[PDB]
Amino acid sequence: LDTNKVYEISNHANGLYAATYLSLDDSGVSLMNKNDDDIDDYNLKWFLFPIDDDQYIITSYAANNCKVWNVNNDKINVSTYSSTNSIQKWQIKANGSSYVIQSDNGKVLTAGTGQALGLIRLTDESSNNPNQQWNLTSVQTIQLPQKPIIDTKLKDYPKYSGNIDNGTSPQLMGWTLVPCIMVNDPNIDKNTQIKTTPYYILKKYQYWQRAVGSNVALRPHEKKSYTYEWGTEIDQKTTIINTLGFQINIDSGMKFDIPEVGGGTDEIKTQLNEELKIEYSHETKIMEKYQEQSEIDNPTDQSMNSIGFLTITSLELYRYNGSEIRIMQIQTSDNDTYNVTSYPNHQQALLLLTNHSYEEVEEITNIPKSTLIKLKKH
Repeated sequence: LDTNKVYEISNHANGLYAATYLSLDDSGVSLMNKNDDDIDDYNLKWFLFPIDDDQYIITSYAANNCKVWNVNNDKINVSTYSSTNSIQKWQIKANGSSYVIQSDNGKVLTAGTGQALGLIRLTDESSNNPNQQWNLTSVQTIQLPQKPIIDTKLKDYPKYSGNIDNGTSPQLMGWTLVPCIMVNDPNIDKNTQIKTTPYYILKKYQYWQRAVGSNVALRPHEKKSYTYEWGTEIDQKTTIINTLGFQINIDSGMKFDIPEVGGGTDEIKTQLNEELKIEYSHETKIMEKYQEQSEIDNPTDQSMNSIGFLTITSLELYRYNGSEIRIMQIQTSDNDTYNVTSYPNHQQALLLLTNHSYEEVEEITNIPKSTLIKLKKH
């Protein structure tokens, strides 16, 4: 189904609409006649958000604090979204001209009859029960932010000219839309949130940046030990975990948490993996700030300078109101991407030697032939 619409949901058999009481935040869901004398005290508007595996979350649209349909003992009420609560997940299955609405528990939405006319419950699906068929009527469509051009290849890390850049420019490597119900945005109310920014934009940028501590000066014929920093200096608790319900582990892979406030994004993890190209973590340790011991060897008779780069990943989340408003960012660096480069560039010299002569390389790199030979020696 389209998930950028506000829908009314009505029963095929009895023509009544699914509704909550506006003034009770934890309201049960009932069936009301759209011309009832008190219809203005109910909400009939529902917003569908898509989650993994062709399922949906059904959200009270700017009513009941944007709580979502929630099944308890075969009855439906609206409760705070929880990305770890299976009883809030739905399947909506086309069945001729209507739809069957099925809970994660396998039962289906059913209108009561007779003394129970007006009631809605979950029960077992029957062969053909008009009371288990539902119509979705679109009453509003919200135009969504358009996905921009995404890069697929990270530019090379900088090389010495002997000057060198401190990094490269951020490239957008992934972009995806996140249901507002899965976003804890403490600076806006939930009802205003769903009306103005029902989908947030989550971007992933990558680029290279100099590793702090990695600029090393070497004299002739010496090895020098050093340490560079990597990881993140950002507090994950107050940024990504409390906002989206996930953390970045030492692996640079993502790990899903139950946030202090908010429902989280556990139910869209496949979408995140695929659209942001972020691996699931294989570690248990959250990324912090680290120092990797390393060594530079200069086996030549000339001095040398070295510096290292890391691939930075920046995850940034934006409200979208006709423009993007950033509400969260975190940058991390991945020690498995560490690369060093030198001046004079011994690595470029050895590579050049695979299809150039010594005299040619000597000319290109300014490195003497005897050194070129020493270099090749190890």
